[PDB]
Amino acid sequence: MPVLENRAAQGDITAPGGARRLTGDQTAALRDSLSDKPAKNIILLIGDGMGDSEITAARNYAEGAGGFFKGIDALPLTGQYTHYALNKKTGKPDYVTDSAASATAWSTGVKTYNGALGVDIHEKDHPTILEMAKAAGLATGNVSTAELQDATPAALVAHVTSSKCYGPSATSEKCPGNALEKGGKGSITEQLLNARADVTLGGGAKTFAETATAGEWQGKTLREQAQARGYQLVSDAASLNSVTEANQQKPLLGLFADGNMPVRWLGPKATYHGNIDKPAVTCTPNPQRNDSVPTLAQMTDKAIELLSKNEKGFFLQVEGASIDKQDHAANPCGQIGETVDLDEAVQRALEFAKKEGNTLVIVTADHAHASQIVAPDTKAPGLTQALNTKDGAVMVMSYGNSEEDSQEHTGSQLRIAAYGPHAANVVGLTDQTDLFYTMKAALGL
Amino acid sequence: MPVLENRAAQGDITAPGGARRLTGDQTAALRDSLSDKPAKNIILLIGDGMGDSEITAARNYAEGAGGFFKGIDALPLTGQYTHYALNKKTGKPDYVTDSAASATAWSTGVKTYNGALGVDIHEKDHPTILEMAKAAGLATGNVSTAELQDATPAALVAHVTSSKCYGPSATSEKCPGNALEKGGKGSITEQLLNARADVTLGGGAKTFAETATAGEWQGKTLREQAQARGYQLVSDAASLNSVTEANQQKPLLGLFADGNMPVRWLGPKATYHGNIDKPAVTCTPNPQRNDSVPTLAQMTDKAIELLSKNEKGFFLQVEGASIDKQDHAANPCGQIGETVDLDEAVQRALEFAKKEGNTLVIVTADHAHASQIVAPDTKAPGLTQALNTKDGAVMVMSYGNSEEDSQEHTGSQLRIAAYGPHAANVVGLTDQTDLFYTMKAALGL
Ligand SMILES: [Mg+2]
Ligand SMILES: [Mg+2]
Ligand SMILES: [Zn+2]
Ligand SMILES: [Zn+2]
Ligand SMILES: [Zn+2]
Ligand SMILES: [Zn+2]
Repeated sequence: MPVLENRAAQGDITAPGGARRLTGDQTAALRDSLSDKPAKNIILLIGDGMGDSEITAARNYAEGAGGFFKGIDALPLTGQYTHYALNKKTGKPDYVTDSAASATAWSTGVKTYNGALGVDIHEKDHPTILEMAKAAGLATGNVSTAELQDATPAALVAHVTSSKCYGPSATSEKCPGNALEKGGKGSITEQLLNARADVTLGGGAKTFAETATAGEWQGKTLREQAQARGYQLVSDAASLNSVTEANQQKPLLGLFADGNMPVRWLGPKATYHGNIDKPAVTCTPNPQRNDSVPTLAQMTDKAIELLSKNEKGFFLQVEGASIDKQDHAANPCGQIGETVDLDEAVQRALEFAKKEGNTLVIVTADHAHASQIVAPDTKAPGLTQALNTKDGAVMVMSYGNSEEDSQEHTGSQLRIAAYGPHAANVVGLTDQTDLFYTMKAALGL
Repeated sequence: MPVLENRAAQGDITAPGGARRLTGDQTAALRDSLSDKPAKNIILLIGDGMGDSEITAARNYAEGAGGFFKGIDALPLTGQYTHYALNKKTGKPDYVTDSAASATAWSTGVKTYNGALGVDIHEKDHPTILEMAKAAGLATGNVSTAELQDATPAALVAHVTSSKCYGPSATSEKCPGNALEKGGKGSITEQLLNARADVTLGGGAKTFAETATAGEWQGKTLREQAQARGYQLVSDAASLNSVTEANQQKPLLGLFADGNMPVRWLGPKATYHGNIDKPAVTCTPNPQRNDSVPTLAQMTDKAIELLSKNEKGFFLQVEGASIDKQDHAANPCGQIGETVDLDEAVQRALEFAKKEGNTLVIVTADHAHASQIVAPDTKAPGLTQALNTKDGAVMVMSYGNSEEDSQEHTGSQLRIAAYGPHAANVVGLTDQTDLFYTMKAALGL
């Protein structure tokens, strides 16, 4: 089963045929990309807020307009999917999802209301793909550059009526029906610990310093609970690297930041008339990010390594979470940098999948976002920035959909791409909830 | 070769699985969708400015979030393609194309600068796919809801250094190298009459009132010239319908409006804080549109009827031009109405292609645009509007990339979809110029 090896511009983009990404007919290559044998493993990679615009902008800057993402762009089977949520009262569509309702959709196969994690509009719990994988004897992995309590990772492990229910205090206040001391299953962090994926890697160390109000581990911080329950805790690159096994006897929990993990690139925030009155920007490495903090690729590496020891197979989710957060912050360098960071993780995933040959790799986003690519001389009403790209030309980005401090999600359908067994099920128009049923059928759960 | 029959939500979108668009595994159907036999015919349908956003907004409004465009969404093979232009001075990428540069890319296989038609950055002419088709004995059709001099239909039949060169007068002023009296090939309209497609249908009667400055038909209107050269002129739906043949002896020229053809739906323009200050809008049919004006689907139908008589095959391009024009105008109803208009035309194309069996249908856009779907309570700096959708819920659209009176194109990659022989060549990441080569190779040109 082939990967797309090189769909860069093949020539002189100014000459006839020089911008072509194809060197010949694709019918045979695509025939060869279609198998309905069982997936042994799945790797799902989510660029949070990574719409087609975010992919294009990132490619334009980092690789040139005619360049090629050896990870993101390399998956042969592509479609567009819909990620609309539901209004909680009416059950009618709500055309722009948040991260919680969208992650709930691919992870349980039920649509839900903005802010819901692993529950439906009736607040009824539904099983997640990770829970099902594990129940079937599969190894399970949950990796993110966000706090692990954030919606995308949390959706695989927690069932709560509001995604703000990070730890015991939040939960008692905002999700009283989920609060442990009220007879509920507990906060997001408490539920994550109960779920006991083999491998869990991200930020969100700070919520683990809260103490439980009830239950078996009442009166201990959640970290202590984790330790008392046999988890291996690591906090940096070197300690992650040292881990040699992860399973149900010795699950791995990696906590790499108090909150979200730091982004890799620095650049200024976009500003009003920024493309006109401020110089073109070149992104630079983020000086506030220590090399000791593992990258998404490094996290993804170790996770594959440890999960792949399972004879029966694994489920792994990997989230480039700060594409979204930097898009909210109108920061093109931040956003682009996190798209590049995700492309690196996709590369590791496909290289693994290629050699093993029974692994379904999926790359998409939870919803679209604000950023747009506009003409260099645009006079726009929102925040803009000129950037010096790999091509040696200026690209302007625009953030035009919020007068408040945060730019907003958008509701456009967006790219979903796949490689490997059952990848066909991503092609054409689908819904985010199909992804659940695709993964479930692929793994035979 | 199957068409996607029904990818609407399959059940109760509030219940598990109810929002699925798929009813089972797609590997078989997709395999059955892959053929490398020759395309006898090609029907290329362009929604001008119809990015994924535009598709989604139109689906949400007209069919509901979980609805299904029986034309647009029914093509089984899907990918995302890049449409960047070139800076004429540098030859480097210009990340946001106009309609002229993009149409030149698929019609010719060469990238070019914004505003160029059938010429490269050096202002050298390159042959178009329609010209090549004609050369090989195939029937040729060129259909648009725009002025026939507008960029998209013009790119098939005209080679000019500026897309503004509608007729003799503009050409002498702005493309003196192309001016007939200066020894050039002529204005866009003169070159369209030389190209002599079998079927040409659109708007743009105005420029035909001009008289030529030189050549055999000096002093005659370009309308008189068309008639002196054996063209059959039609002007409304009944006259179009009564045409029984179109060929090189009697080429068909349909001029249904003085400028662009009138749009199908009316609604108010989006305004600053429009979603907040103005009630939700319901689009209505444009009561100023005479029913004697053929719709795009009616023009498509007649074109297919006439072109399909050629035993060797045909090439037909069909453009839903006013998606772009209404997006520029921040008019959600006009925009969505034109996307619905296009979907009707696509259904005609697919219906023909399914029975005929050797016809490749391609549906895409020239570039992306401004419109975004945003949360109903968004407070945005640009122009917004709340719409009452078919779901019985409010959608808000936003136009946030220009302070001037035209909303701007955007550079995001966007959906391309195909059905029929060689439709594989649209899947994955491609470039707009690959489409040229795909069409060329499919017809053995
Ligand atoms: Mg997230
Ligand atoms: Mg056009
Ligand atoms: Zn998100
Ligand atoms: Zn967000
Ligand atoms: Zn256009
Ligand atoms: Zn335009």
